[PDB]
Amino acid sequence: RPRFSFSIAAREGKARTGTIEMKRGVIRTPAFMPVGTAATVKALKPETVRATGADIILGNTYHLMLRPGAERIAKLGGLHSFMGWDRPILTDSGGYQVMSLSSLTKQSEEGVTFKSHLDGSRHMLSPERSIEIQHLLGSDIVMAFDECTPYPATPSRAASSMERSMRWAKRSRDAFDSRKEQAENAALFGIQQGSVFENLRQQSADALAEIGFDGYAVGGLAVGEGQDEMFRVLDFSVPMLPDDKPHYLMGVGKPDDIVGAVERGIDMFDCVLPTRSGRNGQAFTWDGPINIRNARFSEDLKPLDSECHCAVCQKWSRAYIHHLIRAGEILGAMLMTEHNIAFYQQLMQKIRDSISEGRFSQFAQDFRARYF
Amino acid sequence: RPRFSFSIAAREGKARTGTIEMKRGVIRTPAFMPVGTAATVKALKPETVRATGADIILGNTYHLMLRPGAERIAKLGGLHSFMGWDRPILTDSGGYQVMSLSSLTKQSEEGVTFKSHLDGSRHMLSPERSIEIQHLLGSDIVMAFDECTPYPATPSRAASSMERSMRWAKRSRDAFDSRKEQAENAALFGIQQGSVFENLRQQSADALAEIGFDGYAVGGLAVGEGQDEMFRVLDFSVPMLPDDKPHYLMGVGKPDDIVGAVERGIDMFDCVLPTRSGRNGQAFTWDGPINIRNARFSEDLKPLDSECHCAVCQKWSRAYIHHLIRAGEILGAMLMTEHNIAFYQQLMQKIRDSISEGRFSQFAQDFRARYF
Ligand SMILES: Nc1ccc2c(=O)[nH][nH]c(=O)c2c1
Ligand SMILES: Nc1ccc2c(=O)[nH][nH]c(=O)c2c1
Ligand SMILES: [Zn+2]
Ligand SMILES: [Zn+2]
Repeated sequence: RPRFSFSIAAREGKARTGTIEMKRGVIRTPAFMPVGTAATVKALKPETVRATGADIILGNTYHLMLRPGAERIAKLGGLHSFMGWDRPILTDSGGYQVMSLSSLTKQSEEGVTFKSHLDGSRHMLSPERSIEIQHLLGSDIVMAFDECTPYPATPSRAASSMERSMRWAKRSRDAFDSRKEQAENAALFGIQQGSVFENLRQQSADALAEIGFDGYAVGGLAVGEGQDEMFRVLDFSVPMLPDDKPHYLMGVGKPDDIVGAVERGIDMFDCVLPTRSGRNGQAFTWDGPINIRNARFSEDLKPLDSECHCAVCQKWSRAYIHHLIRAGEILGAMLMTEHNIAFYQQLMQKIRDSISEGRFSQFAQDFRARYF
Repeated sequence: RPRFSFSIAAREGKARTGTIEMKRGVIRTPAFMPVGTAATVKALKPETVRATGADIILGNTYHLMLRPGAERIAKLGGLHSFMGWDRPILTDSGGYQVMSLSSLTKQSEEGVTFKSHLDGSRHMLSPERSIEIQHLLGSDIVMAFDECTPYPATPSRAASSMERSMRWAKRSRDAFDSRKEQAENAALFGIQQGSVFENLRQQSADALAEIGFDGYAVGGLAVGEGQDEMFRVLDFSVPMLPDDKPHYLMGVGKPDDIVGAVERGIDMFDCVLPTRSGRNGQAFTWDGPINIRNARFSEDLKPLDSECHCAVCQKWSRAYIHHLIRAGEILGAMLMTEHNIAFYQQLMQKIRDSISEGRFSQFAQDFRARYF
């Protein structure tokens, strides 16, 4: 296969369905990427992740650079070899989780200095260091290092962050290109910023296209603005990005958010919702989510979802999973996560098929009627 | 298959190898039974438990009678259906864990009254109630309700406990026999008591054989007496039990304890050591156990054990599992437990084959030389 090749097979409105071909595999779009936090997709062996339908997973860079170390993972053979996932891996830049999880962060034009929320150590994450870490991890899809703008953001602050992000995108591009092995085997995605402001989003899209990337992510969303606002921004933001390249909406994963985002031109998604199960007990169904811990499920012999074809819904009842979760058992987390990620992959499949068959709009309508 | 049929295929000294045929399946002996605590073998799907080589698992009654309830499990279709394990299940009586884990236990000739260490509720576990609960769970091998004697024990206290246990064994037998469905589909094992005293052990064995059971467990051991003492007691205790019925050593599982116990006539074992992994990081190897959390394993690419054929040792390195455990990841627990239970099943296989081939004594010798 080629280093990178995105081809759109079908369209309906702003929605697209196709494939991204990479050396390690084919990614069917619209795609949902399960999240591997500390070199692991929570409570699932990689074979189980693949069994659910996933073509690619997202690897958190922040956690990896701290815990085992990027250099260590490289010495061990890379992330794929390390965790046992031989298919594509998109890695974030680590900056977003640095601002959210690290201590005493100091920002500058060079990058971000911070203290680990673990051992209290120090790091200087810059566009160059971020690209290098993703290379050491052996990432297939590398994210440019940017600065996510907090919500709400004033026009001047959103402008300053976006402009810095564009300068960092140029540095990320150059860093990526100077490393021959990485430039020839991996892909680089740029990230659009600009908060909820159209003119800033336009300036960002233009700067990104001018630099040129293999894919374009819509950043700065799913940070507290709400669905109506998120959709409004995507309405004018997605059309600004190059049409022939993948559109990635970072950190967006509620089933309805995904459907609405695909209707607006998004090709890629990632979220912790599926994997962050095992505790609160939320299980997705076509009739909306349910909390398995609720007493009404104690003697419910039916599967998590009546039509889901995952191994969990074939073998275990709501009553059993209810028991496991309330007992704090590891298997409860394993079962809930497998079903949840399976449900998401089934949702992406239904989206891909409906687009290919010119009935996506009808699918979105029917999906919402039932889900809500 | 029959309700119960134990046949010895080969012998070497006191050691025996054979099979126990039951309606739900065949159990190869000597056998190791993984422990399912709250209707689950810690961090493993039942198919994974079977994949390791297990023919039967042990189900804790104490936890089940409290958490989901025996009556509830019966309404849901039984434990097998509930947890997804369709093979034999040996259930303990619940008494041992009542004394170890419950609050304000009050003992009497009728049974034991206690408070749940969960909701602070109350129960009156008696021989009759214990047998009934195991029936409601749909147990294949039912353990008679007894009174484990604390170590150390004075002759008079050991005598009083053993005598009460024998009276309770008679009540367990009668209770089992009066329930037609249970008497026709399940088996009943009696438990020998008597602490470290030979005369008491002899009195216990005689009372048990007089009542008549499908199997005989050696109780009152692995309670703080040490290996030398345990072996000394087994030396004279096992020969007292009927030779043509299985000999079950309860709560014994260290690899060397198992080998020594088989040399003394034991056919069945169970222990939490394999399943209780995922935290401290102990992994069994043919070169003795290792603690994967140790820094020396951070960059060790070799599998947990060089010859173990489990899926974990085929796919992941010590370095990866080291990382997972230290990161507190669920997958670390899943991987460690699968390997550990797989290692135990491989040990039982080596024991079964060496006995069948008349070279068990040599195997025990070679096993210890390397393990220690
Ligand atoms: N919701 C998210 C999630 C992740 C990211 C990111 O990694 N970079 N930049 C972003 O804007 C962003 C937004
Ligand atoms: N080590 C163990 C473990 C369990 C038991 C038991 O369940 N009954 N009786 C016993 O003596 C006993 C000893
Ligand atoms: Zn399912
Ligand atoms: Zn192994």
